[PDB]
Amino acid sequence: RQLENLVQELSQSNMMLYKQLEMLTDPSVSNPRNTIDTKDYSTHRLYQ
Amino acid sequence: QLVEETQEQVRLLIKGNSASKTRLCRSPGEVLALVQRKVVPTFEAVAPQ
Repeated sequence: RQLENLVQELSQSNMMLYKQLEMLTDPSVSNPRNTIDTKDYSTHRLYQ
Repeated sequence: QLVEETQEQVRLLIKGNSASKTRLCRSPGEVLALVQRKVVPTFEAVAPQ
């Protein structure tokens, strides 16, 4: 049980360090800057 | 009367005496089953954590 307590604490440490990695590696923007984005439909209307 | 009561006493002794040797034969076994499957896995598990 005494070792299991530290196992729980280390697992808590591992999960709270797991939860920080995915926030810094989010591909929100998905050369994309050179091309006209289809989501940016204002540029599409401008071209049309 | 003491002899027959002591025969009852001998039965009340042997009911535990016969069980003690059997449970002490397997006394290493169940503790080692707890060792190799529950306690020692937690003994390792701190270090890969």
